[PDB]
Amino acid sequence: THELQAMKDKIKENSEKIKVNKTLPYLVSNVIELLDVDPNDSQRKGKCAVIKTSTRQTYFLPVIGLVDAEKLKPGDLVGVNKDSYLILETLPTEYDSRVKAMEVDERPTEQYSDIGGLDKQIQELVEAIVLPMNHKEKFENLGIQPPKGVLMYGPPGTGKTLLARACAAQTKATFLKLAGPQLVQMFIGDGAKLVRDAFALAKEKAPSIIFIDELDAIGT
Amino acid sequence: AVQKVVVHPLVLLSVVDHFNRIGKVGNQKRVVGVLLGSWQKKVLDVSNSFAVPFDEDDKDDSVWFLDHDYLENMYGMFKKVNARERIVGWYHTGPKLHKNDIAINELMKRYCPNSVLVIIDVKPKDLGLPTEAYISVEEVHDDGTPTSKTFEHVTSEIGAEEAEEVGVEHLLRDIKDTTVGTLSQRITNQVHGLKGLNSKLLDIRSYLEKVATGKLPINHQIIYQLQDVFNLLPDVSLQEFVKAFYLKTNDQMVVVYLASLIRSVVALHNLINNKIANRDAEKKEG
Amino acid sequence: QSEQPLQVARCTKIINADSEDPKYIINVKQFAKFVVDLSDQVAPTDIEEGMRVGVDRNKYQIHIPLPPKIDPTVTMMQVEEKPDVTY
Amino acid sequence: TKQYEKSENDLKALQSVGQIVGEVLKQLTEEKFIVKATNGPRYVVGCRRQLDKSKLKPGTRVALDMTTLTIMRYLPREVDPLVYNMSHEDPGNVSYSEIGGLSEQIRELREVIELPLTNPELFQRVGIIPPKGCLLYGPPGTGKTLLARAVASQLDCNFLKVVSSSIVDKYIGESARLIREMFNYARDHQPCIIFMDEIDAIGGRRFSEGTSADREIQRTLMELLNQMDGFDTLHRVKMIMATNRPDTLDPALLRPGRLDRKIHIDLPNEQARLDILKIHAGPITKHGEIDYEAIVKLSDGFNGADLRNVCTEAGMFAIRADHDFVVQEDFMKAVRKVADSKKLESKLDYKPV
Ligand SMILES: Nc1ncnc2c1ncn2[C@@H]1O[C@H](COP(=O)(O)OP(=O)(O)OP(=O)(O)O)[C@@H](O)[C@H]1O
Ligand SMILES: Nc1ncnc2c1ncn2[C@@H]1O[C@H](COP(=O)(O)OP(=O)(O)OP(=O)(O)O)[C@@H](O)[C@H]1O
Repeated sequence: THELQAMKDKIKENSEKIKVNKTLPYLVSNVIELLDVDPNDSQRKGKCAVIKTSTRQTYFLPVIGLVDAEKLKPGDLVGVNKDSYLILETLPTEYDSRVKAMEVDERPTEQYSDIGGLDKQIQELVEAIVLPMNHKEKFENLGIQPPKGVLMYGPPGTGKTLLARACAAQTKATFLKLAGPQLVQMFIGDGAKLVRDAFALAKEKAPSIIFIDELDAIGT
Repeated sequence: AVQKVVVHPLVLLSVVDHFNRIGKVGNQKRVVGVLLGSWQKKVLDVSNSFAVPFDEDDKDDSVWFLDHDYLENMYGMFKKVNARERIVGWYHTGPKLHKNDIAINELMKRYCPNSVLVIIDVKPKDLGLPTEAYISVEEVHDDGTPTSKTFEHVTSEIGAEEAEEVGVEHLLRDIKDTTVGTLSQRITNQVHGLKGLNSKLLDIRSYLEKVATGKLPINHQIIYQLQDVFNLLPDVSLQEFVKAFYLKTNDQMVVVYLASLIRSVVALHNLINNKIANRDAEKKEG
Repeated sequence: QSEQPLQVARCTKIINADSEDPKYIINVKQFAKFVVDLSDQVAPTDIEEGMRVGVDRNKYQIHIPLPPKIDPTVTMMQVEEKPDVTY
Repeated sequence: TKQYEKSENDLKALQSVGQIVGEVLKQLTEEKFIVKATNGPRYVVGCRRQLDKSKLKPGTRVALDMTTLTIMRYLPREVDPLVYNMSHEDPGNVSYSEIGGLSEQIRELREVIELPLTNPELFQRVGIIPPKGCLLYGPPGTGKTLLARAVASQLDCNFLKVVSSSIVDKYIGESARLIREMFNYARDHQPCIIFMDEIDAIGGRRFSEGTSADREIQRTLMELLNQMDGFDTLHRVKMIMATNRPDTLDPALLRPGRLDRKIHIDLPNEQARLDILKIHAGPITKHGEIDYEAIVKLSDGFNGADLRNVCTEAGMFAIRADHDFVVQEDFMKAVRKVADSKKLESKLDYKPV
């Protein structure tokens, strides 16, 4: 019954042999999970998943080893060491650089109290953003659906951008700065892939908020 | 299970170089070691191995010991460098097997389900493709003996590998290769009668010895059975070729015809072109 | 003698995200993305998302950060220096 | 207990380096095969003894050794993005027929899309071929996407969703083979359905000849047509495209074949307003004694979500009144105001035919 502690020493000693193989997860390899058996021609059975490499080459390696097939659907970002082509751990999260996080904004120096005479039309604004957070419990009872998009337009200066961001200061909402024309680059397929990343974070993250400007021009 | 084995000259040398190891210190018995096999399929292959100190007493004819501290940790050595290489059995240089060899295999069956023993030869003599291989099974017997453990012969064949012919095939340097198509096939024919009909006389004299002494082997029955398969044609007096007579020369029909047709035009290529180029240089020079 | 160090800095590579402190995913102009840790000579807090840093082509580890990410050409007509035309 | 050492022995198998994939072309002899790696170099190499006759193939993807470059075992394919196209789901059946209009358009893609799987014998016996394509434009009302979208997953769990963001790719975009790859794995699903949405971007018109970006748009169109022009599953697969206005199709896509059916949306009628109403009730509930005709009549020519917004906007006025329900007098207020504000933004509803 005490043999469990005896083998516990050799698995940690051999886990140290994994440590030198875990430094470092040298490169990124796109993962594709596959299950196939090859009759020979005695019998050799096993699970083997075809792997990619971002170098544009594609390779073939058995299923990892270490982290099992429980995670995940075919991925990327995982670390693998030089030409040995073994993946030690499945590493998140997604990509890339400014595409992942467009802008990091803590909170504005101003608050919604900075607008005079607009108290009539700020209530419509403040509602749609605030109501899905605190009042969500009342919506499941009455079957209420919170608004999503809001069109805020007026001849400049209307103080629209100051009023928008200022409402995220008191509500603790994390702000993300984004502009419409910022999605256009020389390389085609950039701003288009951004929403695939942006709205994926909208599913991952809780509002918070996202604000954009010049929707009319980009919607031409 | 194990049908045939593939013995490389590299692993066989690992038995031969150990013959220099304990040959200088002596004394009795032979060279014995544990065999590392490479099994990709029913056909067995051997790449490397490790020789272990071993001795077998005479008196005391049943006494044998492997060193298993040498077998355990050195396995983790070759396993660390080569993951595919594992122990499929053991070996020794023979030349023959004493009855004690039954106990060497049964002890190491904990390592491998069936351990194949390889009898090798350090000094090449006779009669042909050297060494030997045995497999451990139990056929009992027809006479009713208690269950009989007797090693059955496994056909052994040499095989090659990439990168291993660098130094091996270099040192000879004296061989003529081959030449296929002229001498290669005909030297075999002179030997096919020699090596074919010498075992014919060696066995037919031992088969006559059966009635005299050494019975059993009865055998039985394998001796006459395949001998009668040899009897599809005997061939005895005279050749019974009455049906194969016209067919005899009829197989030589086109072989002689082409040999007559090729040598005619090959001459026309050799004779003409030689005369042309010869007189062009010869007479135009002087 | 000084050419042997920093010789492996090829090439300039942009990082992507961070799951944990030691390991970051990085992408290089070779089109090949590289997850790697950073050498003990550079603190982990100095690595920010979108930062081009040096590399050791053998070990792929982060070597030294390079401030400029940009830009091909377009600077020479943009940059203006020296005075003229006083008040 | 000992399962950990089994994983340790699996790490010994992890020490083996991965081989390199390649595409075979043809064979000069049995001893000389011509293979081409995905990187583009071609190699005439020998082969090992463990392979079988299934390795030869007429140009099937194989893996090459890291030294002799011999083929060990052929892997069929690999795809990262496929799973993100596997997860598209839409209801109905009923929820498709609950959209309230147009009535005959629900009767269109019902027998056009869903029917071929359950009863393929009806079309082949009479001899009439089902349509291989369709086009749904807008927005005279709503329902351009939903009409094809609900019947998309109603055929079976089979669907493949295509977003216009994947066609543009990058500089020297390699998605030409990804449009082939995405449709290759679309044929992994049978019977297949193909969507195209917002083609007014990737449908670039060659009328006025612009930058080469308009050319690579046509090349991506070539990757669409090629596999759908087969030589492969054609009448079984149903392709769908959508656009804001069908002036971007060019004389090629404006023609039937590629884009076959063109269908627009109309407005509902009276006493049918009570029908589309019942399916818009859903989660939002109101006072017991009410008549919904005042609600929906004040908003005419509205999106199904716009009327759904009017129900929520009237319901979000309840929290200001600290009541669960509201009288229909305050309803019509919030209904009429917001509705008249949407009509001023209704400009540019005119679409070319
Ligand atoms: N109606 C208003 N209420 C409050 N502040 C205003 C108003 N109109 C103008 N301002 C002030 O004028 C300044 C200029 O802001 P401006 O309205 O030009 O931003 P904006 O035009 O909304 O920005 P964007 O064009 O990106 O939307 C702001 O600092 C703001 O405080
Ligand atoms: N008849 C309807 N019944 C229920 N919900 C509807 C109806 N029409 C539209 N909706 C809602 O509106 C949303 C958008 O639907 P749909 O795709 O038909 O319009 P759209 O294509 O976005 O508008 P446009 O044609 O202007 O692009 C859907 O989420 C759906 O829930």
